[PDB]
Amino acid sequence: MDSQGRKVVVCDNGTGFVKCGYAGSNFPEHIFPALVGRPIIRSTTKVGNIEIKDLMVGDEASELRSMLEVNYPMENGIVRNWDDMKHLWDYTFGPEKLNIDTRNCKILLTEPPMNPTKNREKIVEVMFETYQFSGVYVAIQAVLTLYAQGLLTGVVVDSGDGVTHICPVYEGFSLPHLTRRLDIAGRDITRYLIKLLLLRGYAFNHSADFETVRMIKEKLCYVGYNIEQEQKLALETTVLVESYTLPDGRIIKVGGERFEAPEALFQPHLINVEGVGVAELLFNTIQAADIDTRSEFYKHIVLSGGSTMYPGLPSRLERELKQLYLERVLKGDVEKLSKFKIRIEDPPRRKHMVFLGGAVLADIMKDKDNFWMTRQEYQEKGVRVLEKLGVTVR
Amino acid sequence: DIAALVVDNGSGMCKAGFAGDDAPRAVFPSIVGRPRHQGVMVGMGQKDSYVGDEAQSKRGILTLKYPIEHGIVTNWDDMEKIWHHTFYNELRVAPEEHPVLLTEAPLNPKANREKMTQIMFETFNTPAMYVAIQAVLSLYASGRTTGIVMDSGDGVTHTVPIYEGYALPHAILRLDLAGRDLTDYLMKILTERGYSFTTTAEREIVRDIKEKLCYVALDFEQEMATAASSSSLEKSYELPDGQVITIGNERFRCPEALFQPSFLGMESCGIHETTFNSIMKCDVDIRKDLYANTVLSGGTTMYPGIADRMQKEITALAPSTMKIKIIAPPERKYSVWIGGSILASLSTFQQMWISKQEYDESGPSIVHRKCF
Amino acid sequence: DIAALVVDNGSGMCKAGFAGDDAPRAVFPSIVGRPRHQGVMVGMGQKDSYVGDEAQSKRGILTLKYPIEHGIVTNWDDMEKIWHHTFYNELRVAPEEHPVLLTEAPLNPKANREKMTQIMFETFNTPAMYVAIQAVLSLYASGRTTGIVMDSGDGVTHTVPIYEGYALPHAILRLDLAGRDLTDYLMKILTERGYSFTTTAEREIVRDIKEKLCYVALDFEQEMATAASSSSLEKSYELPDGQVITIGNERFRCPEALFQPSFLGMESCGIHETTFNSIMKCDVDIRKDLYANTVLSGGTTMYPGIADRMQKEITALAPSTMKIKIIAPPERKYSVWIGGSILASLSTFQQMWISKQEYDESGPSIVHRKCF
Amino acid sequence: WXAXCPA
Amino acid sequence: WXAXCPA
Amino acid sequence: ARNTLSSRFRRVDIDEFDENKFVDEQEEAAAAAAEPGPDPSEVDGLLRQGDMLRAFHAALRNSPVNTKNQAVKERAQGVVLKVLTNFKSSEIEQAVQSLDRNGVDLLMKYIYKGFEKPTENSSAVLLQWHEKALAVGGLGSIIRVLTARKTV
Ligand SMILES: Nc1ncnc2c1ncn2[C@@H]1O[C@H](COP(=O)(O)OP(=O)(O)O)[C@@H](O)[C@H]1O
Ligand SMILES: Nc1ncnc2c1ncn2[C@@H]1O[C@H](COP(=O)(O)OP(=O)(O)O)[C@@H](O)[C@H]1O
Ligand SMILES: Nc1ncnc2c1ncn2[C@@H]1O[C@H](COP(=O)(O)OP(=O)(O)O)[C@@H](O)[C@H]1O
Ligand SMILES: [Mg+2]
Ligand SMILES: [Mg+2]
Ligand SMILES: [Mg+2]
Repeated sequence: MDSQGRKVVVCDNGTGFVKCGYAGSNFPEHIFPALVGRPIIRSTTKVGNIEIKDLMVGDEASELRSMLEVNYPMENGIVRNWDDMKHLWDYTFGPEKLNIDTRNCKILLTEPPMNPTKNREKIVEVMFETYQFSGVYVAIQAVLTLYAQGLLTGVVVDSGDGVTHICPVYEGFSLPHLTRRLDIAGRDITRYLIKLLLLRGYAFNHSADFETVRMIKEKLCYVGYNIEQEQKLALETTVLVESYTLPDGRIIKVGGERFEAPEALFQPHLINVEGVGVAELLFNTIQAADIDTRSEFYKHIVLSGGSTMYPGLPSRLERELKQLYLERVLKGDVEKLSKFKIRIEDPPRRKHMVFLGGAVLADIMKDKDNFWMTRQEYQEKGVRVLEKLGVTVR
Repeated sequence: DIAALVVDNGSGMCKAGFAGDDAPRAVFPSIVGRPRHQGVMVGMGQKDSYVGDEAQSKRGILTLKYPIEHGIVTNWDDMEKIWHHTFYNELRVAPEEHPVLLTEAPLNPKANREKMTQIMFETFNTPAMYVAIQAVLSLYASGRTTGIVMDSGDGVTHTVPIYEGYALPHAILRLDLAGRDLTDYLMKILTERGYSFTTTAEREIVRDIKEKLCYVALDFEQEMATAASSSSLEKSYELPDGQVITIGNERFRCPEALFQPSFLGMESCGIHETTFNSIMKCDVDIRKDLYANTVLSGGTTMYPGIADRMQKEITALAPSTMKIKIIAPPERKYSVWIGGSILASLSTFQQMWISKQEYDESGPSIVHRKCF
Repeated sequence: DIAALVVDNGSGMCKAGFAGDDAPRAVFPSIVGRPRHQGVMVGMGQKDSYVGDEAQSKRGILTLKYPIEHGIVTNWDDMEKIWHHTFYNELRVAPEEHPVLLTEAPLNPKANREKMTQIMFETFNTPAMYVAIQAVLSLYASGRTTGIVMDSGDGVTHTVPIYEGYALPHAILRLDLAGRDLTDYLMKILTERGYSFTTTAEREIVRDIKEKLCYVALDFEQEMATAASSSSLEKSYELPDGQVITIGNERFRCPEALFQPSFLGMESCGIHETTFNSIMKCDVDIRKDLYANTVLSGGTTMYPGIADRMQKEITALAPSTMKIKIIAPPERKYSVWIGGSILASLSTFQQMWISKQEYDESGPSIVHRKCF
Repeated sequence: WXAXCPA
Repeated sequence: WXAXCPA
Repeated sequence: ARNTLSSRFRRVDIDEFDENKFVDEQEEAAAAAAEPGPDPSEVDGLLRQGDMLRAFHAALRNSPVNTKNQAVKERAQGVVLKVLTNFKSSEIEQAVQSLDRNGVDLLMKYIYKGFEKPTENSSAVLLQWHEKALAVGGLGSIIRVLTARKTV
């Protein structure tokens, strides 16, 4: 809430989960998946108790996905279906979540880096015409990940459902010539976990069953510190084998599919991706930077997003970096490794740091006028209102 | 045949052929592709590695590795395959019979020259060899002894002034900014339209786009507003799968990095100031001779509008009295090889070689004395 | 406090403090860094420009500009920030209260003196001021009235003989060859090993290398063959990112340019001949007094072996009868400031000032009459 | 995306 | 390269 | 698929050179001079005359637990294990019942060490010993063999 009483809202508008809330909030108000589901008839399922609308959204769709044909509007940070994306924004601003009046509120949004421009122009075109938000801002996911951590200098690693991007900053000075994107995230893992479960005979071909495997991933799958030690456990023992019960009562068993699926963040060739993993990419992004800045990046590696919540990811990441520092910088001097100072900020609240940072920048700039972008400015200028941010559009 | 051989060994291409000839016999990219899958179809010429145009034909299933980067050789094992592919397969000659003339950019590490000369003898058993500067050969083909050359290739860009066959090494300047740095920048701005190119093979596609649609703007800020108003520069390109793209503003923003490297984050100065600052380091007497005999070389200088933008910027810095004349022949993509066939065809050059016996007694360090 | 202030304003450093003191209070580099990126984090002391040690702390994101080059001031807007950073922040004194003593090298353009005196009054409102030669102050701190000084700094190198307080301007010689010309030469030869330093920040790193590992060779050609045979001179240096380098031959090839400027292409003569040729221009009577009282100054004279190589070369030129004695105190990097605190602490000097009213009536041209 | 990758 | 730039 | 980049950095193991590794403590006073343990002549002279029950306590009185040396431990084991093997099967309950608690635990430690390297008939005896010491000391005796950081 600003001086004028207008509520200041922060919506992440992610690719797999929406994180909406108000400024100054230390948690988010609602966290729900970004899917839209239309009704469908299937012979296996029989339900006539709960009313199924023609357009279900969010948590009331994923819960009832058995009777639905869900579809994600966003993919890899980019918006595909606008007519399904507006039905999501409505649910986000309606009596079921944040029962606000858009005409008397300020909004803060996020876009990932090196995305197209028409995806940013078309969002702002929508917030001022359809919802007629009073003040709008489109922030950078990296800079917000630092505000929550309380920093001015740190290489960011933000992995979500569709996008995995890396953005270095040094004392608040953006270095977009070092920004890198890996094309791997929680959705490219969820597909690889289906392709692995297919060897056991479990088939998850439908659109609803895609979420069911996400829950199987969020619960069981993890990252191996030393992948050789994990393979001995799967060959010599059978303790990794867990069990998951599905909504239809059928039980399954998941073993070495727990560390093999998310290893595609470090060995990405397993999903037909040419390149290097998140560690050898983060080390090569730093080695591109100016030589004086490198020392403070290793000390301030910041994680974020929900694809960094695999058990063992930061420890695995610290390991692979020191192997590369030893191999390429120190040329094999183990004795000097003790002096190598590296700290990977892995706070367990790293699941929502892009939102928390948006609560922080909003509360700091809620009561300023040169910051936001007004409806009046969009009526006069149009999409050229974005020049306030430095985004060259006409 | 006792004709000498010539090999450029640029960062991106390998230009080869015989001495005395007017154009090279073999031109292929300096890449070595290794497959990224497991070949289960047996008896199908499935080799462990591919080289040259045989890789670009199979780029879909390969990881293309440029063994050279900014002029330096990073992988010597792969570079033997390049030379081995040059002699035995392309030129179809043994190297022990003929000599070879190699090239190299200035201000490179000495270990790069030491290794080449070591490889031509101990591996290929050449009778002799020689290592020339790339810019100096461009002037031989130009038919001059006075002029400043600006060779801009795939990885390196360097200036070399000469005055009556007397090179001024104190004025030589190098700039690690070239086509491969532009190709990568083009892939970063093409995301703005919605076109994603990440794979190495996709990097070669973007190379073909860069060398077909990108031009230099005589006034960057003026054409910036042209595209914002109209749709005249919007050219299109057909990908091999049949898809189609369109690029406007991105045609002249890519080569402008040569004149504004701040887009790439580099603190360095543009080529228009580099070649000027080099001239200012020469003697006050000979500056006028170099303002006139200003030559360009390398494939990167094949953009349309590059000669007019250099002439414009150089005039703006230098005094109005001096007349700026740019020289841009229509074969400047092979000038460095053309001069090599010239320089090896001379009687005076037959003593500048480094014979087998001379390397046997002095070792590979003789290259620093013999080859300037 | 009515103590006079002293400011050296060298090409590389700004040495400041009060009169009567034995060593300067503030020493910082004369650089002004402006950022090369766009700062989007608001409310974080993101200033438009940084000065002094605050820049070297943030050199990674800045372009370091030395406003002085070879003694001349090229940017007067930035130089106000230097003095403003000296008084208000470092010394924490107002300049209108105290006077100030500035310095300047000989044979500089008169417009440089005219501008400094104009700035101290019209901008800083100093009560008076004075402009001394840097070499002359070095002898005051040396406690002499007879001797030839060779001040070698970051941009300039000049000789000044004096005999009983009587300076011979016809024998003064200047040489635009100093540490910044050596730092750049070191970055050119370090490529031979494979180490590339281009950025301005990287130029400051190489400065730290130069002032930690480079020594002068008593016999250049002898130590040249030492390194070729053994690995004794191979010292190492740790870069801030953790990388490591090693330099051998490059430790004494950098300062040898002072004794062989032909490496840099310069036609000039070495410092060993410059100070000798200056002495030969003095009277035949007073040469012997200067061969003995041969003083060095400036940070560039802090190499180990510099005193022994000068003594060796000077002996070889001058007659065997004359005894060559070099004077190299362990504070010769601040001798020019030390003499300034001395010269301003004298009663005789209180009339040589140029007061506010004198500049008001005669204008800035009074500096040519008052200040020799 | 429009060219390359889906989005 | 070894120090500065990659190569 | 397959990768075509150098993946050798993942082979070296940096966890070996770690500073957070556990370090258990030892008796400083015993490193200089070790406990002499049950002297053979003491027990043996009590075995010649057949006084087994007293040679028994003589072997459990001294025990080089605090010693870092392994030979005196091995010599100590061979002594007591020589003693237990010569007992009369009816006399074992007579001997085990005499011991206090802290001797039953030390006994069961030596018993689970005799099973490591057996002779022809070293183990049919130790299983009888194991039955009695368990009847007195219970499972808690074994747990003080597992949790024991200092071997006998
Ligand atoms: N416990 C967990 N372990 C692994 N991954 C998780 C866990 N919880 C959530 N995730 C992943 O986090 C992703 C969401 O990340 P987030 O950045 O918050 O949303 P978005 O990807 O839309 O930006 C989901 O795709 C999900 O797979
Ligand atoms: N028509 C063209 N327009 C723009 N650039 C070109 C053109 N032809 C070649 N190039 C560029 O020139 C580079 C090769 O230059 P060249 O000097 O022939 O070989 P190298 O650079 O390896 O020495 C390539 O990287 C390519 O991008
Ligand atoms: N220990 C040292 N060894 C070699 N050179 C040094 C040393 N210390 C300083 N220098 C050089 O001296 C120069 C500064 O000299 P100084 O006279 O103190 O300031 P200025 O040259 O600006 O008047 C620097 O450019 C630096 O390279
Ligand atoms: Mg996200
Ligand atoms: Mg070339
Ligand atoms: Mg000085």
